[PDB]
Parts: sequence; structure tokens; C-alpha cells
Amino acid sequence: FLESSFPGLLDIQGFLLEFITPIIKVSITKPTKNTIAFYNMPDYEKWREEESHKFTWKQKYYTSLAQEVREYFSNLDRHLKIFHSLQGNDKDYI
Amino acid sequence: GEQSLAQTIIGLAQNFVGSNNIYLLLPNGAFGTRATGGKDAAAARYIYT
Amino acid sequence: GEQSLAQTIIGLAQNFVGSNNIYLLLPNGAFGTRATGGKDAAAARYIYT
DNA sequence: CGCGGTAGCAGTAGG
DNA sequence: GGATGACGATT
DNA sequence: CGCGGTAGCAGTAGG
DNA sequence: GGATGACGATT
Repeated sequence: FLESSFPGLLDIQGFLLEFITPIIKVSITKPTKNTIAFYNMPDYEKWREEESHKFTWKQKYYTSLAQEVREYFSNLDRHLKIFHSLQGNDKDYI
Repeated sequence: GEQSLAQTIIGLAQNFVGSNNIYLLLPNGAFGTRATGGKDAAAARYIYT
Repeated sequence: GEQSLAQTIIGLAQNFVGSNNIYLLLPNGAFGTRATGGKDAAAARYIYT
């Protein structure tokens, strides 16, 4: 919509932003206690295969208690991703 | 209708100031805010309890 | 959403000419008619299967 | 109790 | 000869 | 994905 | 001084 309706708008660098959220939330219950938030499948999987056995835990499929949202915004620069301004073969793909 | 019942549940869960002194159910999600008296709340397929 | 799923079910059940040669579910209620292509159908809280 | 909006494709129909 | 709409699972 | 209509009572607020 | 609206479980 932005690329089609407004010419030269997506050329401005750092205009379009994205707010992302962790894909899963792990909770360690018996051995020691903390919570691990994963951004993707590969990370959560490498951990699931190379660390999980060392704890008793529970995985939560990704609503999140607002108090965690406050955290999401306290350091939102980690959850914010910027799109690159149109380049060759961007419009073509769109 | 299951709708009315879902709303009953949401009502039992709401935890914004001015709702339930003791919510017998936990509002695991957007169970509404004080901004509109719980009317903001999200759809049942959204929130958990 | 549970809505889409309910509609999927209703679709699996419909028994008016032109719907399912073999309905795997039984339309125990107003599961729509040939008059509007199943669109008439009643709400989920009404029909059974 | 009820109504409405949008995507996505192939082909048909209406002017 | 270009436009609009039907169909269906999902927002 | 979202919006709207109606009953029924007591009391408060708005012109 | 009469009218409109809020609240809530149900259509």
C-alpha cells in the first residue's frame, strides 16, 4: 500500500518500523529458576537440544501479562527492526 | 448463547481497578482496561484464563 | 478463530441438494438450504451434529 | 438477534 | 473488450 | 477483523 | 421539571 499509493515514500531511510515479539517463553521450575524468551525457532531449538535436559521446565507457545509488555517497551530497540529503503529488485518483488 | 457465557467469564476475570476486588479467574491477556470499563477487551479466541 | 472452524463443520454437514454427495456429519438442525447455498444456516449455538 | 469489511485465483457473465 | 462477482478459509 | 439493535430497574445528570 | 443514559444477562 505504501509503495503503490505513495511514490518515493519508502525511499526515506528509517521510515518503516517493525515491532516483534519472542516466539516462545520457557520457565525453569525445579532445579533453579529463571525464564528464557526466544525470538525464533532455531535458537529455541538449539537450546531445546543442547540445554533443556539440564532443567525441569515448561514451554509456552506465543496477551502476555502487561507487566512483560512494559519490559517489551523499556528496551524496545531490541524489538524494533527497520526496513531498508527501496533498492534494486525491491519494487520488482513487491 | 455461548457468547453471553464468554462475556460472563471475561467479567469474572477482569482485573482493572474498579472491577473485581477479588477476581476468581486470572486475566491471561487483554481482558479489558480501565479506559473503557472492560469494553476494550479482546475476543474470546484471544484471551486465556 | 473458532468461528471459521464452526463454519468448516457446518460445511461438512450441509445436506441440501448441491452440497456434499456424502455428508460425513449429520445436519441436526437448520444447516442451511438450497435457497441461498447454505448461507441461510442458523448460528452454532442452534444446530447440532 | 443480526449485519458488515478485506485477501487470494480462475473463469463466467453484464454492459 | 474491461469490470464485477462467486467461491472459502482466515483476519 | 469489526460494528449494530432490543428488554428490564433505579437513580443520576443535562437542557 | 421531563429526557437520556449506564449498568448486564440474554435475544
